[PDB]
Amino acid sequence: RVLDATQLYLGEIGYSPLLTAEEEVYFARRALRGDVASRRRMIESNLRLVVKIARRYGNRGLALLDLIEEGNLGLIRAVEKFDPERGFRFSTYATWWIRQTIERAIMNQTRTIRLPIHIVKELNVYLRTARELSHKLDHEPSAEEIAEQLDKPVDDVSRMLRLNERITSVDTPLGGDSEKALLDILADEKENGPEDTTQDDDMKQSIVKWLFELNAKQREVLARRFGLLGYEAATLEDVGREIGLTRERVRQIQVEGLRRLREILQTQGLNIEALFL
Amino acid sequence: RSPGVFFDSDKGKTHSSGKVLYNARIIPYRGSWLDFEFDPKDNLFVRID
Amino acid sequence: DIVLNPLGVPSRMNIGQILETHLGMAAKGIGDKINAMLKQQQEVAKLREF
Amino acid sequence: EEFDAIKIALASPDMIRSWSFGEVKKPETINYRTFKPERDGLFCARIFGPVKDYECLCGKYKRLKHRGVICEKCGVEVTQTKVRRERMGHIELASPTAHIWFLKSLPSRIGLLLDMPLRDIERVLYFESYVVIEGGMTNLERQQILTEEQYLDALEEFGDEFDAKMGAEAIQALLKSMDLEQECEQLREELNETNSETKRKKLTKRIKLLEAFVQSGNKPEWMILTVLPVLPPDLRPLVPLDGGRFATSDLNDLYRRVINRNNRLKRLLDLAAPDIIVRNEKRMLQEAVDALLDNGRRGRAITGSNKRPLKSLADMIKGKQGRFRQNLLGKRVDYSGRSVITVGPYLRLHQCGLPKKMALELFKPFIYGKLELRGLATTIKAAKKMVEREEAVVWDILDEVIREHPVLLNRAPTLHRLGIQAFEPVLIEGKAIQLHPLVCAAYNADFDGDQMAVHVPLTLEAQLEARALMMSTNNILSPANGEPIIVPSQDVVLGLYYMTRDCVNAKGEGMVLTGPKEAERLYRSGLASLHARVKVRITEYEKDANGELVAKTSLKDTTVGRAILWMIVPKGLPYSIVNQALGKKAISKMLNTCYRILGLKPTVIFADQIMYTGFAYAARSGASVGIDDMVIPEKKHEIISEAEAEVAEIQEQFQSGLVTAGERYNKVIDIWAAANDRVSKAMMDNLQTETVINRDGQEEKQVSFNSIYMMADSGARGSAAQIRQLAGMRGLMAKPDGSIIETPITANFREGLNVLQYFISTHGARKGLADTALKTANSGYLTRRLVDVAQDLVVTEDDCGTHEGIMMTPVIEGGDVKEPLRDRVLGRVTAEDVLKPGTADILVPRNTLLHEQWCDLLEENSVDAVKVRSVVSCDTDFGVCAHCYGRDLARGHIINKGEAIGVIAAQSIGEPGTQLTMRTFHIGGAASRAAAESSIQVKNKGSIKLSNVKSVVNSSGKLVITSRNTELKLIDEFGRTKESYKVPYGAVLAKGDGEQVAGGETVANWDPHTMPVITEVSGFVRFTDMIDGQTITRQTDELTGLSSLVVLDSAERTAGGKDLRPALKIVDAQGNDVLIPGTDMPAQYFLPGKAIVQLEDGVQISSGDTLARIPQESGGTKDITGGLPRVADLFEARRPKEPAILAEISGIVSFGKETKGKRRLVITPVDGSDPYEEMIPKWRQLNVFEGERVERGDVISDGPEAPHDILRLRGVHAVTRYIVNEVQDVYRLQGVKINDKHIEVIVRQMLRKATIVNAGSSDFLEGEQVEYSRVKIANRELEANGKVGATYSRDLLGITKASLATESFISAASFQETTRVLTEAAVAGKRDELRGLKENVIVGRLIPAGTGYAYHQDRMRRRAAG
Amino acid sequence: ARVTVQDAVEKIGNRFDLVLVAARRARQMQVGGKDPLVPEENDKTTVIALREIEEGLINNQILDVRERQEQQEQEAAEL
Amino acid sequence: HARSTGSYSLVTQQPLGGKAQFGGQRFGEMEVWALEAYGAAYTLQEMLTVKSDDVNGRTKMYKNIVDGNHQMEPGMPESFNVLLKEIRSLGINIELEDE
Amino acid sequence: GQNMRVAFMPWNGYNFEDSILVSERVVQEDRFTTIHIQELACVSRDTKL
DNA sequence: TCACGTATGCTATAATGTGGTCTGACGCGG
DNA sequence: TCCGCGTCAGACTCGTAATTATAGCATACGTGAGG
RNA sequence: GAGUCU
Ligand SMILES: [Mg+2]
Ligand SMILES: [Mg+2]
Ligand SMILES: [Zn+2]
Ligand SMILES: [Zn+2]
Repeated sequence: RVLDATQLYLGEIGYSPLLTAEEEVYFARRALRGDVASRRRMIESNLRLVVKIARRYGNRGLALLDLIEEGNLGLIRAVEKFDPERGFRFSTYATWWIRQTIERAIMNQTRTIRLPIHIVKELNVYLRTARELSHKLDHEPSAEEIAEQLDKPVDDVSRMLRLNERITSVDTPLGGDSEKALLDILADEKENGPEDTTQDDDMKQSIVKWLFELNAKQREVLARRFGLLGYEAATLEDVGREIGLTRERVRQIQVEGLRRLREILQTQGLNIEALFL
Repeated sequence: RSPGVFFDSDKGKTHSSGKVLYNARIIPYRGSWLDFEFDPKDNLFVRID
Repeated sequence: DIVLNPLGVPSRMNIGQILETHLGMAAKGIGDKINAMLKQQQEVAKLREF
Repeated sequence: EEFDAIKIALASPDMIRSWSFGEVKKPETINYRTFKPERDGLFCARIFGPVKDYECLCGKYKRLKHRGVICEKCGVEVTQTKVRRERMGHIELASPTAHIWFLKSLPSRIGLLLDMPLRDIERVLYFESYVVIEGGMTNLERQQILTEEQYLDALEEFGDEFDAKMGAEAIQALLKSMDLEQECEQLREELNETNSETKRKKLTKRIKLLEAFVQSGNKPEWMILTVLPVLPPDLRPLVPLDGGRFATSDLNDLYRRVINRNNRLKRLLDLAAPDIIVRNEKRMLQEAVDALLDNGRRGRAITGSNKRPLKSLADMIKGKQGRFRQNLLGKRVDYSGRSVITVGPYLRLHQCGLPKKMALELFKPFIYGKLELRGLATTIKAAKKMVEREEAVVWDILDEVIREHPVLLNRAPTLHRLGIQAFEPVLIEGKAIQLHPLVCAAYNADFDGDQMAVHVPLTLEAQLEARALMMSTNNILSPANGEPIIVPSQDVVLGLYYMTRDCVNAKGEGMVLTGPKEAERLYRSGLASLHARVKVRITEYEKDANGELVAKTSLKDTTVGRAILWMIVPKGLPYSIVNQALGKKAISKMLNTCYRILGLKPTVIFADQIMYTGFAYAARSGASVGIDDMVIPEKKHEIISEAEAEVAEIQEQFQSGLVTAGERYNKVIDIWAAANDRVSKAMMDNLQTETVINRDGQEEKQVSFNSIYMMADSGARGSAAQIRQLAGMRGLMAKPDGSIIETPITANFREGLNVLQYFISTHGARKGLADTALKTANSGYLTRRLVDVAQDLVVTEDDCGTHEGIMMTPVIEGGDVKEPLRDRVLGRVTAEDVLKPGTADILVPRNTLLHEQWCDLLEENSVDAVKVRSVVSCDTDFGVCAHCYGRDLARGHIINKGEAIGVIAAQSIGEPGTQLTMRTFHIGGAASRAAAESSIQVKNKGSIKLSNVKSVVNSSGKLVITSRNTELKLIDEFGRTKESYKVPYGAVLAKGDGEQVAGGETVANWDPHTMPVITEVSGFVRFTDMIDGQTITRQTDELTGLSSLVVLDSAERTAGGKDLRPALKIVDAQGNDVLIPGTDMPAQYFLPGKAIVQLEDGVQISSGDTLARIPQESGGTKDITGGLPRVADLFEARRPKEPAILAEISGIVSFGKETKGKRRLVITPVDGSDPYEEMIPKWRQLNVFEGERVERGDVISDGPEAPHDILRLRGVHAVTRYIVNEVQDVYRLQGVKINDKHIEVIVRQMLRKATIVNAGSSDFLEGEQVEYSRVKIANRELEANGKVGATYSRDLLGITKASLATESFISAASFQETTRVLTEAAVAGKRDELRGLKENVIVGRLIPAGTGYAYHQDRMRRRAAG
Repeated sequence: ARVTVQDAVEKIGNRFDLVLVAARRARQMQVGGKDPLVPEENDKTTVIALREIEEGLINNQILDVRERQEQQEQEAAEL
Repeated sequence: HARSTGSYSLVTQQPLGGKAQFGGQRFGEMEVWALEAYGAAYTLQEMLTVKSDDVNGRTKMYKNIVDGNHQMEPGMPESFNVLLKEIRSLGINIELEDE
Repeated sequence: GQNMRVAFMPWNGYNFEDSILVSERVVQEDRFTTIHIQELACVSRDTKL
């Protein structure tokens, strides 16, 4: 017995009929015409090719059994669109699909934030340029050495190189054996702490009382414009919908409410004190 | 630990009787280990890695 | 300059600190004699002997 | 929010979808350019919620104007971002996948329930072989595996006649088809015929599961998952590092593997691909789900980028860094800081120096609150800036908040409760915390750079809890031992020592002073030394029979300094207390005396004043340390040259081949170890009484005022041990092994060690510091085990009404009485009416505290042993009663209802283990055993009283003892035990049993480094199973040729002579056996391993001759490290390798039949005519000689007792006394003081469960172990109402098992074994009703004990009433 | 009361029920604004409560008497 | 080092660690057993809820203390809420059966 | 470090547990005063905005 | 109906079973 | 008797941020603006 | 990973 997933699938595909020249054409003749038996025993037989192609395409993004799975999917489209009428062989044609289906599916899954086809192939242009620049500039190539080789924007070379930077995980320890990781340092800035929470309770409870303080028509017009007491933040012209119905008298009364309130902050002890804030 | 051969023995860690099982380890700088070891019944045994 | 706890010695069994103290005192005693002879300005032959 | 309990069950596929708010159908996270949740991705906004508060993705609906609005465009609910940590999701797996916790977590659960091996199930999962689900014709058996070839057989022959399938689908259909009701009945009815042990064990566990599976509402289907739930995004966040880099949890990486393989599987099923491809994908799906749930369990864990494995879900639950131990049974805390601590010798005992800027940041909210009240700040933002500028007004208000507002101070490690104490803060100038010197002992805090944590008790309850419970002044006595932890040390002891001690004449001897104030007048005026013998008038108040103090004036002959110290002494203590020269041991008794006479207030002020004067007079003294202060004896080089010659003599005899290697090793160590004693006694004699002074008479002598001597004599710091290394001889150093190096260091630290002496010293140095780093954690793990078992136990009731208790004889061990009855019995309710010798008037009532007053009366009347109410004997179901526990040792008065005793007990046991592992390890350099117990000398005259002794007279004319556990008493005039010894086997007694001896007589004598085997009969020696080479070996000399035989054990023995026992058979002149007097035993002494024999075959012997000499090599210095494992084993209730055999039922013995050497005992009791049979090994020489009236629990084999056998045969009080005595002996060897009641607490938790023998009138019936408390609550209603009485047997448990046996699964999953606890609770559908402390600590509730005790019981009446 | 809370414990009994009574009375002076029986002497509401317990003015039973007095007086203005 | 109120961790919602981060002090199970043993359950609950996770507790209590009122208005730690979802994501039904 | 006049004698418990009492004169001489050079960086990065 | 970013598609020489650490301990089941 | 699994003290300070490799171009697919 | 108190 062997209870590992890999060496079991490998045992199965082993006892598989290795096809010859017009054996491929004989089955694929009835495969394109549509045959139950042909599709399977063509695909079943040619799994041995997929493994070898996937073996070289490893240690790059997925493990191994992952490349075989997406490799087997390329072998199936090789069988659907093979032409036995053409004198050329299947192992030639299918090698194009299995190298292709693995290459193109790796680009998507290998990256945690999904990186698209254009930006990845953009990037590979810059990467292979870098290796040739590097042999003759000893030190790694700069983003301007790469941009100036292709005569393309430094922003565009920096943009794509910036997307290559890999993602560190939160459960990675800085300590070693078992000290602390990155969650143990990183703050939740979205939830504000008691000091910050109570400050807007105190700022806005201070203001609920400063509303009752100013004149009845001045705290009506000023509050409902900014959307403090009303439902919607309106403008000088839009306060006319309510009862104001004025453009000059609304603007005089808005600023009249703020001027009496500016001297309420000069006397209570803020004004220039709370100007820095 | 220096490479070479080194002879060692579990005293009474191996087994209940406390049979001192003698052993050997051929330790290379690169490549697989070679262990020779006794058993309670004094049969010789070989294990790689 | 510093006042240390004598009870921080017998437990610790580090007697070298006391031998260091006694000798360090002796060494300064020579320094303070030479300092006195240089302040007094006695003689090059006298500094040579001591 | 508030609730009653929590319940665990398996998640139904239906149930998983209820929690989900959308299916994650893609492994995408975010768009790389416009950073947003992707379309049905892992961080989808449409499923889990919006990133900002009340904002959809597209941004159509913003703020609370749109309250409960789901955007039609992006599809996102306008709600709080809070919803993203709360809403879950799901994945519809195209194919079923087994849940690893209900598969790998043994017992297998899915396998135990199917009665099918785990191996067989895994073959089906990874698609190696088909399993038959329901074989139509029973040609094919159910649960039978068919190989891929064997499936092809049935397929052509039968076809539809059988339904055998493969993969997780097959195991799920296999779990679906099985009927719990029908199989459970069958298992019951077919257990009748066989009835063995392991069948009835496993078949009964299968019944228990099947029944619990039904009653839990769980289906076996759900062991296999068809649906996979998803964790909410905020709990596995993708957030940005400050720089452009991002970071994500390892769960996102495991979810992605699962979704990729599930979506691809759906595609390959859509493509109707061959099964070979589909199987690979189903294996990979099982692998990714198994990796998600528990990564490293089924196979090698899946590693990410770092080479380390991805952290799974199970990992964030399980063990140390799991939620339980790190983020739930313990927390990071607001209003906290720390710093480097430093002295405050000016401070009072209720105070501590708290830095300005620390206290400012600590008390920020209270300052903003005062600033608004006094009208200085309008708003909080305004108040924030006033404090940030550190305005002058702010310091004044800070000063106002802090008065009468206590602060908590903590040190690592927190070993016992006194590791945290409350103080009144004193604002200080610097940045360093000032700690009161007297509380330094509780913290174990030295000022060589310790740091201490600061906590603000914010709430008023917390201010009152700080001041009433945790204040430093309330916490004086140790809760471990009723003795003060607040005790002066270092300078303070040396100062009072220097003050009190006298000196010859001195300045102004034999003067006459008006009072203690005129004594201070002559000392400060410069006319008398503190050491002048003077008559002084002093007026002592001594307390009357009533509360009133009686005043008495008298001339006292004391020194000037002693008169001055009386000024500190409060009125109530006699002047006799300051009349002696005071050391640390005496000063501790002063505050203990004062605590019991006066109260708390007087002691706190007295303790302070002692500290003040002690420091100040230490400073006056100018005590110092020079090289000349380390006097060496003039006769050191003399002692060494003599002792050198003695050791050279044994090594020269070893070269001849007279003495062996092991013998010389023990013999040489004894010579050097007595030489170190000789040099040290010379040193201390030429150091202590070295001052020879001229008095105004002529010449006399007194104790030396050598500075170092005073420092070790007073006990301020160091001891005679340390002075050896300084001035005398360094001694035997210990090997890193523990065994002692044969060459000791002759030199001392004044003289200096040479190159080699240092190199030898370093062996011991490193091994000590090594235990300080490593072995501390075995000890600290004991603390943890102890706490988890005793946790829940609290004083519930005032008085249980139980009559029972443990009889406490005084620990009189090894000449000097080690622990009086008074000490052991103090602060304990008298169980039974315990009167005076003449039983004709009761002396002490039954339900009454033992105050020091009553304990003194016990010594007057000479009460010998006293039955005392114990924690173990309490009949409280709920917890323990106040009476059974007794006095709170920390408080010196009756324990309160509500106090948590379990935790206090664990801590007292755990702490000295843990702290002593760091103590004599940093401080240890050397080894100091002296195990050379050659001979007992009796000290008082007495009659010799041996017990458990069977001796035989020898040719010489000496009473030789042929029993292992012989004890020797010392009986006085009236007839009571004063001294007690252990007389060993093969020892020669001076006088036999009953004979009178004088004082200072050798009453017994023997050889320590050898355990002889002595005969009971006379005649010749026969060699049986002593074949040379197989069992024994042989070595000879020259001219004549003396040969010795050495018995090999199973280690140095071949497989040939394994079943041969080597023994020296006795025979007569004819050649026949010699019967041992009055028994049918032919004489045969079995020699064990390593046994050296000098008598060869055919040698004449008398009774009492030594046949063989078993070596006794144990030269390890027993520190905490060598004894602590014994403690752990005792608390964990391990049977030893060779349990001693005990009689199960009282009655008449008859020996029976035999199995090739192995004995049988068909014992038929007098009343119980039915027999009890039990097999006995061959080599066990038995103590009992058969045909005799043996009772329950009589030692048949000599050897160590299983605690299980003690409880089984001789009840609870027996096993309690075994554990307390055995454990306590180990701490007594190290001088650790732990009250018996604390061990009794834990033993009570060990005696928690009980197995039900006879059937009940509920559903206990038979074999089911349930808790003691539960079966008794049933028996209360059964004894009155009637029906079948449930017979019982109390069972013993180890700590680690008793902790896991608790019904609270949250207590169990928080201790250890998190993975197992959760699954067994999930399958039983258990509900934890949050009983104990752990549970409420977890949920963040009020403790159901201590101050909250009142509150929790008030909720419990709300639950009863309606 | 100031350092030492032994006198307050001797008056009630339980160290725990002392903290419960002292906190109840502390909360009355903290929010309700009840007037202190002992001279303030410039101490925190916590210590006032302890002083009042030490002297035997505040107690579990006395506090229930005085709560029933204020409660039932308002109940009688209703009825 | 000293801290009253500061940043909170992302998942656990507990205070940060270290002066490097301006963090609160660790109240370990060792330190929990000390207040357990005394009886001071309010002191402990304070440190388990309003000083730690309890999100309503910490902001509410800060406001109580500026209003002068030293009131315990507690709740349930977010770390327990996390334990619930972590156990539910394992495929284990853990629900709160109430009074 | 620096060598200095040290006296071994207790002093009002200000040298309690190896706690140390130093003259103002050592602090006045600035002889145990240490220099601490400290490096703080200011980075202009590129955000989305 | 283009503009734009994103995705799907196809390439016929033959090619057809894979390839990091090597050491803990003491206990307690099945 | 042998293999597997489970435990293994408590806080603090600092410190840094790693790597690879995926061809090339043509029609199709979706949303958003302008005639 | 290099330390500090036990
Ligand atoms: Mg110390
Ligand atoms: Mg220290
Ligand atoms: Zn929207
Ligand atoms: Zn009781």
